[PDB]
Amino acid sequence: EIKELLKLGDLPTSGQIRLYDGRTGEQFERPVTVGYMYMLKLNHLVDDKM
Amino acid sequence: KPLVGTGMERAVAVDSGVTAVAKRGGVVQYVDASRIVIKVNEDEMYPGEAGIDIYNLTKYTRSNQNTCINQMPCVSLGEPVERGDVLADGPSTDLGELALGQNMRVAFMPWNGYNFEDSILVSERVVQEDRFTTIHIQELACVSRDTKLGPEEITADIPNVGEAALSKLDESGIVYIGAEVTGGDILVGKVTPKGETQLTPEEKLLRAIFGEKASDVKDSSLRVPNGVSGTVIDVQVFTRDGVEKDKRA
Amino acid sequence: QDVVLGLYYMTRDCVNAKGEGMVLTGPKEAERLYRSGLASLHARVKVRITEYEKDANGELVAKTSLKDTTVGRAILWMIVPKGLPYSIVNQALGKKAISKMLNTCYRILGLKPTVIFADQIMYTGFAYAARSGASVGIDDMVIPEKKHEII
Amino acid sequence: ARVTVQDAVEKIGNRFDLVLVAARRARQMQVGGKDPLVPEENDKTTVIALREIEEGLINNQILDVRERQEQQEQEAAELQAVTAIAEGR
Amino acid sequence: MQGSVTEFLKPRLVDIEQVSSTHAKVTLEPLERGFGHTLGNALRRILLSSMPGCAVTEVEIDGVLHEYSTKEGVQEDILEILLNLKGLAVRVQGKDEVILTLNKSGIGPVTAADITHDGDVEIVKPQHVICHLTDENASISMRIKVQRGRGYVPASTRIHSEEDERPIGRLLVDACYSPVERIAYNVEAARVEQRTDLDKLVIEMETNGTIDPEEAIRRAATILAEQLEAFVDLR
Amino acid sequence: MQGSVTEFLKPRLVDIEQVSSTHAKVTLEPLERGFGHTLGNALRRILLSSMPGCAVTEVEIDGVLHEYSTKEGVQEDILEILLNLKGLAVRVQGKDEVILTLNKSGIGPVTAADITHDGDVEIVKPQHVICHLTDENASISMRIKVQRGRGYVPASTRIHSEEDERPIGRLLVDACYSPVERIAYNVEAARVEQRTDLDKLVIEMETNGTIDPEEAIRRAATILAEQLEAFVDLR
Amino acid sequence: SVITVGPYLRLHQCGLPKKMALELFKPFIYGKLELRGLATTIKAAKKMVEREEAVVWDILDEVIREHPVLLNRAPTLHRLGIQAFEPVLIEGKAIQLHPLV
Repeated sequence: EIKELLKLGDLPTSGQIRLYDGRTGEQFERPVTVGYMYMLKLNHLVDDKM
Repeated sequence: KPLVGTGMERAVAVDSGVTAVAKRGGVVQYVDASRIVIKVNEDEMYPGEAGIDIYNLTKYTRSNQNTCINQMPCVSLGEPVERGDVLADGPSTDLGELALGQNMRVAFMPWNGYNFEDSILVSERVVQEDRFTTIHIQELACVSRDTKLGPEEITADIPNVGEAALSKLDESGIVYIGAEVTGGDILVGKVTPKGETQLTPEEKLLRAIFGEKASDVKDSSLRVPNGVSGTVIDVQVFTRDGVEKDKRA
Repeated sequence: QDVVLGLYYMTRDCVNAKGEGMVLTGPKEAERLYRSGLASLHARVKVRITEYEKDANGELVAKTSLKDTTVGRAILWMIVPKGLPYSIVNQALGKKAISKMLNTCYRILGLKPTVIFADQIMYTGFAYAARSGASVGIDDMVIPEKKHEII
Repeated sequence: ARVTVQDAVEKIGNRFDLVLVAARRARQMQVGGKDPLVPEENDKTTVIALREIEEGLINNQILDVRERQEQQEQEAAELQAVTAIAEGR
Repeated sequence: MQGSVTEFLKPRLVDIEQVSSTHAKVTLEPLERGFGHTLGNALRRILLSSMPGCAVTEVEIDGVLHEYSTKEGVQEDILEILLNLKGLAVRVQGKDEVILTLNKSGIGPVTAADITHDGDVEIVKPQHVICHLTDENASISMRIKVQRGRGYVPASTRIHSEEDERPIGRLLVDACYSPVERIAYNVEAARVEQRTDLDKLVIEMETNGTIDPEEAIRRAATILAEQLEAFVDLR
Repeated sequence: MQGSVTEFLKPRLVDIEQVSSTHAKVTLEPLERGFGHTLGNALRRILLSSMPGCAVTEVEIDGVLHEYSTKEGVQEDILEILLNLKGLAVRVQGKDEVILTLNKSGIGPVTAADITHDGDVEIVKPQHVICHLTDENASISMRIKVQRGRGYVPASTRIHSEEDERPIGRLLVDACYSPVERIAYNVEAARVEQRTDLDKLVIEMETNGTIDPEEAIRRAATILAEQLEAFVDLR
Repeated sequence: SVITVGPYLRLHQCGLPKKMALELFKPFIYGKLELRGLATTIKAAKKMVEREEAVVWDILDEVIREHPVLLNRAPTLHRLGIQAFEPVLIEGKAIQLHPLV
């Protein structure tokens, strides 16, 4: 189901996509898996205080 | 909210005491950050007061995990609410669902040593914007007990300090609300007597001439822990009747 | 991990559509035959082929989309032994010899040489780790065609 | 790592001994004044004692300098003070 | 001088198409093999830090004495309101510090267009919403400070005391001097009467509104030229 | 800025240790936070294509037809002989196709300096050994050809025909016009009185001979500057 | 404090916070203040460098030139539980630990 839903909208195909190195700037050898992952920040306990 | 929901993010906020729920349908007249008054038409339909039911929204209060729970109103001006509708958000809720973290652009790739075991690399744009800026609240209790010379007092009269220390402090020793305090500033104006052993023959003479309250007490106030530096959001007010309601109350 | 992943990806050889046995390293007729075949349509570029001069000049050609492999093994065989002599021992990296190196180097060489020898492998270890991009994905987990048959 | 640690280690019979030499050398280095290696090419930035030992000049022995009567390491201390101008407390 | 036929007789036709004071595409062609994405990275490296700027410094509120306060007439708390002022882009011609006067009451979504216009201060995005206001006297006066700098400066390192000398109530906010927010570059194959192996560089620079696109790309080319200029006088 | 600390106040002191004319380690420090890769890369991709130069196109040998055969009176093999010429570097003013002849026999190691001095051709690498002659009629005469190109042009897509059209005797050779052979950059931590998080740019230089490592950097820097001067005047 | 990875960081050095050095390394500061124009006497210097001060950032780093420290994890099993590294002023709160270590 997923793979079929990736060919319906923009933009890359199969998943991975060709990026570019931030340091060099040349063609990034072979595409990479990217997107928007929902992450979460963890609270800071009293122990975290230096 | 995440870019992928299951159908439980909206159930947690509603059922639990996270999102405020109206008691009875009516027409909203005003919407404040601290209160959301609902003018219920118990009588004839008129802008006049009638079934007034005030709803208090917890703004900045200290919790157990030193976190801050807020409730930002959603309903605007003039909006017929129904029994079961949301009036204000919660600690992390957007509208009616749940939103813990955020949604950013992720790119899995071994950068350069940093992301070895369980490490995370984030751009400098994350600090330029308050997207992860959370609110922390620490409680610093200050109790004055009975001294061998007599009960302690809570006043701004505290020697051995600077001008910037007693500047933010009122005429009772307690700092006002909204002070840009920092590491070193006094939060609570508590004093504590010394003792005959700690007294010098020089300050003993003026003790029985210029009054008893001259050089008997010393410096013993609550300051700000080294390292942390924030602002005052809530002060505590207490005054025992048996100790007389001084300039504090 | 991240350190050995960068060096490992470097010293590898890709193989795709190949028919004629291409072993230019050694023979004389093979070097000429598969020399003009590269610009042709038969022999591909991402295959087994080695023909040039030194190691430094090899990377020059691999940059013009002419050569691919046979350069990762050459660039790694000069940069590492650059900050530290004794190349007779410095050649066995691999995956399991990654721990055997820190054992054989100290014995033959000394303590001081090993100190700077660890800094070199470190830098280039994570450097090429991003130059290649070993990103893991869902499609990366290739499912065997013999799976549905066994089940 | 540290410069010529191997060569230093080779310089002594016992590993633990080399540490004692450098430490003692560092001690004198501050108190009496300064060291044997300086003008042409010595360390750069702000730095320390092993750099000397790596060099040939120093001599570390079991009992190199002492006194004829009584065990007095002290004679060494006296001569050093006489010779080295910079003074510590 | 024409000299040899390579790049001298084949200049770079730059067709600029600037719009407002943010997104402004710039064309660059023709370029030789592997020389398009090369310039795209170099300019990008400089247009992320080496470029000074002017953002919000210290914010003042009428009845608010600390960030964690609340006003009567707005559903959004001060803590959130200040954030919308952090990203607020402000451009100044030549002034060290300038205070922007703002005032509005009654019902009506107060946007960045309500800010009093200044002879040297110019708004670029008057569409950015700050907060929603309601009836019952919703007066919200604010004094925005604007200073210059470079890079990111925490609100705990600088700590400014403008309306702190005697009176108190203000709260310091983060300062984002970095103008550029997003810059892309394409290297699509270009064709010419000569050869086919060419790279077309189309850079799409986007500034928050602090520094003009033309002024940004220019200052970057100056600093970058100095970086490669250090490779001359040996020693 | 002079008062405030910056890359301007602290220039990039270049300390070169050029040896002979085949390799030269160039050190440079200190660098700011983000100027340790933009310097070693901006020149890296230019010294591998954009950098002009002249290399070997094809060489003919008397009596020898193939390139993998053998020549009488020669200690080495024609394979290695023509292989070493790939490293042999010479420069030409303005000639499309120039042919350098050489004739020498008897006991005496022939070198690149034995080539007849052309008024439009420079050796630059006289010491470069090509072959070691001995006794038994060690006759060896070749006419090496050098063309003025750019980057790297394979001997399969180019292929000239001085005596290859109808006659036979010429042998194509990989033409590496680009002088710079290999270029790698390393970033290590630097010690500074103030801050400690400073990057260090140290790139080694390799060259065939046409140009020296020192002048190889300045030429790669001036070209990058010319592109920055293109965003100045619009057209 | 929390730990992290230090790539550029070598086995010879470690990346410790800067504010933390203001406290623990105070004794080595006093004996270095009387040499410059930061502080006058030892006594009057006990009420300045004892807290949040930015004038000490320089003088402090001049002392951490050749004086390594000892890192340690609570669960100390073998000998490598406590190693020595050269302190390096790094912004933040986390301490940089060498990848190989």
